[PDB]
Amino acid sequence: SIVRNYKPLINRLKHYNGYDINYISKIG
Amino acid sequence: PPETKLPYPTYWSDKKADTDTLLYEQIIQRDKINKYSLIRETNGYDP
Amino acid sequence: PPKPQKPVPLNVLQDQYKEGI
Repeated sequence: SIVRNYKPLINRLKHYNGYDINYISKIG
Repeated sequence: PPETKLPYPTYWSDKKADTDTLLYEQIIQRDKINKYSLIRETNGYDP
Repeated sequence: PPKPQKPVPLNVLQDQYKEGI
């Protein structure tokens, strides 16, 4: 027998406030 | 023990609600929510 | 026939088993 483990979700922040402001700032 | 796909999320806690099972429910529900909202957060709907 | 059971935190499961699983 083997156990099936579900490991919860750990994430790093992708955007700053829903947006990535580096690219937005370039284009702006 | 073959896979069974886990019917409706609160399936477990409806039988002898415990602390660990309730924490598990909360965790999986918020994980689904987070994933879907992130996918819609950056991209958006099909239209 | 090993019927499935409700989930428990991993540490308590691997400790109760006491065998490398």
